[PDB]
Amino acid sequence: WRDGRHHTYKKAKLMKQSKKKTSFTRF
Amino acid sequence: ASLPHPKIVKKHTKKFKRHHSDRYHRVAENWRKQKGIDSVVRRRFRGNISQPKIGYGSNKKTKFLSPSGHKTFLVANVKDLETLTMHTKTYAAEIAHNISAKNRVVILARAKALGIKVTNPKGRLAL
Amino acid sequence: VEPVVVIDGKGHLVGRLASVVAKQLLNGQKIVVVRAEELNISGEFFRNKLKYHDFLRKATAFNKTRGPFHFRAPSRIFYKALRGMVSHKTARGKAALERLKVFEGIPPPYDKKKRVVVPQALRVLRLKPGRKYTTLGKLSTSVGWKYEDVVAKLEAKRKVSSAEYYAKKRAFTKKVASANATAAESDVAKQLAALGY
Amino acid sequence: SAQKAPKWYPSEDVAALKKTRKAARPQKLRASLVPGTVLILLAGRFRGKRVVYLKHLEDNTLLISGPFKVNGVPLRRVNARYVIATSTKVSVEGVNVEKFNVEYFAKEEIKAERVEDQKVVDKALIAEIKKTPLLKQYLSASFSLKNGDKPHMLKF
Amino acid sequence: SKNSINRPKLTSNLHHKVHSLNKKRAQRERAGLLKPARSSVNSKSGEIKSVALDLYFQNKKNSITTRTLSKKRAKKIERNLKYATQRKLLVDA
Amino acid sequence: GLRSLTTVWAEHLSDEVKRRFYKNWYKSKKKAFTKYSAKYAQDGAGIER
Amino acid sequence: AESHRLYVKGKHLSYQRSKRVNNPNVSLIKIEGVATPQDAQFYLGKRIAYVYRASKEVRGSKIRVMWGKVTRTHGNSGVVRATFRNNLPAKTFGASVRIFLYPSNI
RNA sequence: UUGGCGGAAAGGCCUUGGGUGCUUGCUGGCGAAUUGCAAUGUCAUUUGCGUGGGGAUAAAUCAUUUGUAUACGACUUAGA
RNA sequence: GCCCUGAAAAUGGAUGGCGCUCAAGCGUGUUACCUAUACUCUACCGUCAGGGUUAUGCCCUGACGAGUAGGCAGGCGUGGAGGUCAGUGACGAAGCCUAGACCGUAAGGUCGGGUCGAACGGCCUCUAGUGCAGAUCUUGGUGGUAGUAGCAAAUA
RNA sequence: GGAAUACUGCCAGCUGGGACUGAGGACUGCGACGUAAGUCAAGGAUGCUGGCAUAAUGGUUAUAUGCCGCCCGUCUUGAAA
RNA sequence: GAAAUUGUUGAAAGGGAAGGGCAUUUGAUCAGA
Repeated sequence: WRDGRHHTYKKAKLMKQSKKKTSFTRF
Repeated sequence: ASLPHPKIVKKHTKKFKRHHSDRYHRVAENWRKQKGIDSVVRRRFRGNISQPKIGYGSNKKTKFLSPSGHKTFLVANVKDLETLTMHTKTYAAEIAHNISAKNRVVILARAKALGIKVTNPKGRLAL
Repeated sequence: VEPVVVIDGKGHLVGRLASVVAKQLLNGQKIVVVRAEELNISGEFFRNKLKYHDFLRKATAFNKTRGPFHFRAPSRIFYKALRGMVSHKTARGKAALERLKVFEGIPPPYDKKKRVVVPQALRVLRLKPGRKYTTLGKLSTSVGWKYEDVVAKLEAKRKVSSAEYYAKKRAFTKKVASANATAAESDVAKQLAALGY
Repeated sequence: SAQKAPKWYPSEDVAALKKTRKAARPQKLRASLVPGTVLILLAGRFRGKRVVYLKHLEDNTLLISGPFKVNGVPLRRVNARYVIATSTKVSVEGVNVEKFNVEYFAKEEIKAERVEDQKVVDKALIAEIKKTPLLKQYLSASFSLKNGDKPHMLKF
Repeated sequence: SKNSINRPKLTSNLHHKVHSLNKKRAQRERAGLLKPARSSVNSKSGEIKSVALDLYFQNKKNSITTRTLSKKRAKKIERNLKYATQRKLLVDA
Repeated sequence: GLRSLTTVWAEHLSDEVKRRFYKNWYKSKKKAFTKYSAKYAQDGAGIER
Repeated sequence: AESHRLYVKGKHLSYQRSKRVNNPNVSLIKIEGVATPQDAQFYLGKRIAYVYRASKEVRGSKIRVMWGKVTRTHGNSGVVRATFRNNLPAKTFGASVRIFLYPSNI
């Protein structure tokens, strides 16, 4: 990771994507 | 309470509404036959409202029966109530809309004394 | 028999794959197609390029911005072939197409996963030999797809990584099979053999 | 008067029923069900648990014991149509199922009569279960359908 | 859905709507705006439903409504209740 | 297409580019690249990575 | 242990339908691993359940159920006809369904 | 906890060590019961309020102004 | 026998579309399968016919049900009149509102709640200025267009 | 020379699974099984059991989903036009 | 003191019409026994 805030921001983006089901690659 | 009867089935629970009664306010929901010769509803096209016909008629053994199994009889007084002294398992009293609360209590008391079912108690009697 | 099915488009026929996939999505199976650039069509290149030009000259005249949108990529060609099967103008068809994902090449996370085929859509099985066929990357690059040189450069790396993986797995499997062969001849293995394992 | 009167009135005499020619005749159970047969339960508190078959009762039901000791299933009434019958079998000799009838199970904590009967039957049941290898563990285990199991192809 | 074909659109919108509506229903329940079950003591099933008498007994037990009472009707209710309790007392005795 | 995967900025920057980043410069505290300059600390592990 | 399944998984495909007409009273089910009517004859008569979730809790559960029966086969590929006490809502085309093993004839 | 790899949408893969439990590889001992002959019979993030973790202290818009802009919106500049 | 050509223009375009090439095309044969207000069985409604029975009714049996112009029959409803319910009613008449209830195939009828404050219904009959979506219908009322067109001649 | 099998057809042969329906309401009749007694699948379903006893079933209502559905009347051989 | 028409409040739907018929889910509401 880039270790400062990218970690939290990206995991939060991915989990928002996976709860709203708005992800291009993941279902 | 009432008599045993065949299980009630109706063949049409939905109301028969006039065509375009939803489209216009001037056209009311009371049924009126479409006399037009260019009428798809008269010609019975697929995807149109159903029309009333005698095939939808109810069974004679279950006609005029409410779910309690009684035929309704309108009552305005104890004299009209005492017409149904015998017929407690076939008929049920319904107090008329124009009756007052001081007489409704009398009618209900006599109905309790005679063992008659009243269909519309608690009318003007919430106090 | 799975939650999601990954399909390698290599060696397949566009319309037959589209049919089976569509009838699967409308049944509720989630499917992910990869390697659309290696997909195949029956007939010679010339014929299908002519067909795509016939499709490409079609456009709303008074405003081109609102007409048939001619997508050049193989994934989009396959998506068109598929969408023409599905009643995509319904909520049911929309929900069906939202169970699908099409990709040029094998990107993550599907590179680390298993892929399958559809034998009633493969070229080598369905077609008679001595019959010209067409490939979709060539067709799309002819009609204006400007990315075939990156996908090859990336697949050439993916294949090397996968070869390393396979070379490791294959030695592990040799070890396992040898240990099993040594364990064999035991009475437990004889009972298992009797019972069919 | 609001509603005048009807001239006709139906009599309130309700008429008896015609003599119905539908007599109760005893049940014909399928061939697979024979006492001492191991059974799989498909529903209830004990869905998926393997038990044994003991007796057929007057109300079409089946009497079954786990045994309680191994799997935790007591003496119980079970319907035959919610059950799968395995080809596995135990020899029933000496167990006193004569006591148990339909009135035994009428309900109107647990009864000492019940625990007494259950112990005295499942000693004789365990005594014969010990002859076959692994049957204790088989009955202790539960049944489940795995991925790739097709009951129309599966021999039970 | 053509610019992003590998992104779900309608399933996400419907997930949003169902959660949308479920939360609103739960809050309308917490605020006591929906009517209780049939057998609860505060329920009114089989009785007559009239906002006039409801307001009457509420203001006897004594944030914006369309429900008023019409002092005319209030006097009528007091009259008829005096008649009712007169009859009850005549049963009394 | 082409994707940007990282952008690296310098240690010190001018009020001009800070004004470019800002839209009401005369009210702000001008806190634009403070934490980045702090990320330019002893060895610049992040910068070099 | 890891599995407690005592049903078979199936899919609700469609209603009984012609080209331009459908009968919502009858539904079509595709059973996993069943390829022929000779195999579906086993599953005839079996009980069917569609299980869904609501937000409300009505009788101590957010989980609601629609029961039905298998009635007969449909075609040559192992699809069956089914009838429920209440017909399915057509938002379930492509939804999973539980086919229980009772009432058993084994 | 060690170390390495991975940028196509990497968000995952492998590895070192020591703890911590379990182990159906094998043999034993207790408990299950009444969900009453079936009822799917419920088992897989935090936003919100107890929680006290409990410290740190940004911008845009309107109004004003500019005219590289402009029908009005917008745009482009400036102002503690 | 199949295949190519065997002439046909001009918005972009259609074996219905996708698309199909030992076919998802042509010819032929063998099975299985889908499916209509059609056929079979059952129930219910109505009509018609045939029988039975101290009651334009009750019971048994069976066959049938398309429909414009049009014909016949049975019924629902409105204003007023004779009779009757020793009818209803200021503890609330008629009227109006009603996501509430019920009965009839339907016309329509009945009930509950709210508003209102003075007359109104069932039944046996009579009578007619008796039932509306239309008529570039009559009178009255109201909208979208629309805070829109525009309120720019005669020097300020 | 001796059989078998296929094909076609018959059984008032045996057996099993699944679906829909349960009309009618004392008796009367044809019949069958039985030494009788009586019994019976014979002129239309009875028996056993559990759960709930309420918004659960059901109705009404606002929506959604699958399929269908062109705006009425008049005029004319016939029009969405 | 009706309807057309209008405002506020409350609930719901809405990717270039709406309305209607069959069937059910979901939410709200409701009677009988």
